[PDB]
Amino acid sequence: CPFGEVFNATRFASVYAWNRKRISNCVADYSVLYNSASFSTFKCYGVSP
Amino acid sequence: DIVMTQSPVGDRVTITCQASQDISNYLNWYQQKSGKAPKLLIYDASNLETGVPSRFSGSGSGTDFTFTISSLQPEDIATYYCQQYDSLGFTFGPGTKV
Amino acid sequence: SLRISCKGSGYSFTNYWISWVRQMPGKGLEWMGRIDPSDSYINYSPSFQGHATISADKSISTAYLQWGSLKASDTAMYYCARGRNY
Repeated sequence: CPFGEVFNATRFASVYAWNRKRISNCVADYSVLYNSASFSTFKCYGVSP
Repeated sequence: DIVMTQSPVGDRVTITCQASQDISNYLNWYQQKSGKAPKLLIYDASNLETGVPSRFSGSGSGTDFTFTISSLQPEDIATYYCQQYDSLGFTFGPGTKV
Repeated sequence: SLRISCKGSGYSFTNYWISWVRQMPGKGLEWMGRIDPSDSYINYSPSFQGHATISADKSISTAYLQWGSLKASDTAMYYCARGRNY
C-alpha cells in the first residue's frame, strides 16, 4: 500500500478539508505497524487486534 | 515474523544479547532493585545521564557483547534486560529471569 | 467492572515520573510499561502480549488503566508511589 507517500507527504490540507482516500487493491502488514510505539495515539473501537 | 532464540553465590555468570540483524552499538541497559522499577540510564551508549554512577561501562562491537562485574556486591543483585532499536521498530527478546 | 486509581497530591505530576509494578503472589517482578510525558514514549515488557496499555490525562492529572480482555493473571495488587526526582 502507498503508505510511504502518505507519511512523507510535504503538504496537508486544513481541518475543514480532511482528505478521504479509499485503501484497496493492496496488502500491508499492519502487525508490525501497531507493534511499534512511533504513533503517540493508537486507539481501536469495534475491532480487536 | 522474526523468531529469536537464546542459549542456554559468587560464581562466574555471563549473559549474552542477540538481535535479528547487526545493531552496531545501539544497545540499552537496565537496572533493577528489590523494590524499584527499571529505568533508562544510558541511551546511544555515548551519553551519561546525570545521576547515574559511572561504574557501569560496556565494550565490544558487532554481534558479540559481554557483561562483566568487577566486584560482586550484595546490593548489586539485579536482572539485566537488553533492548535494541532500528529504523523500523523495536523488538524484544524473552530474557532470562534470576 | 473494577477500576483501580492511584493519584498523587502536593507535587507536580508532570515533573515527577510515575511507574507501575505488577506482582501477583508466587512470582517475581514483571514490568509492563512506562510513559514519557514529553513525547508519549512507551516501552514494552520483554514478555509483552498487548494485554493492557497505560494512558494519562494531563488535564486532570489522572491516569487510567483498562484491559482488552480480563483473564486470571490480571487479579493482582499493584504498587504505585512517587518515583525518583527527574
